[PDB]
Amino acid sequence: AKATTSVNYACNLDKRLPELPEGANRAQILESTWSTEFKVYDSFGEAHELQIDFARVPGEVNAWRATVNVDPTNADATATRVGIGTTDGVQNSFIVRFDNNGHLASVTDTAGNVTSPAGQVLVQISYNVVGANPDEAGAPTRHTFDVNLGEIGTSKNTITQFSDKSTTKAYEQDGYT
Repeated sequence: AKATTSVNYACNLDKRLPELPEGANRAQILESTWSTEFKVYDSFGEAHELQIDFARVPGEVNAWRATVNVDPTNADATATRVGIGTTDGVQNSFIVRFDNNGHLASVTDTAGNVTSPAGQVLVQISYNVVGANPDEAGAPTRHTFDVNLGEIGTSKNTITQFSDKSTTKAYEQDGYT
């Protein structure tokens, strides 16, 4: 068995889900949310479910907050963190923004770190491996990998916001049980 180091992931987020005003209530936000899940694998032979909830941002067009949790039924314990170029100083969500043609434009983590204006977009993920010994520095053992969301401004194998069904269009990675 062997650990996920990188996930090639892409989805379409249905542009037809209503845009949200700043004051939107919980149910309006849920109507404009699409959730998905895929597996990642730690270094010790265990598959973990990674859940992403993509919800439109109230008061901003063409912008979705993706909230990520590994082991979503034990999410406090895994303390999932997501960031651009880091997993320090961040929580577990990022805002993905699309241009006016529905193509990926930017990703920003909760510390405000943002993707370069062009190129491939990698989101760093880390989470506590529950039940594991700490590392040799005594720090809790964490599984760190990246998620490649595709190439800014392009559709192929890249997250998009088209007026079509929300769906996964790419998932492949290098870990296994």
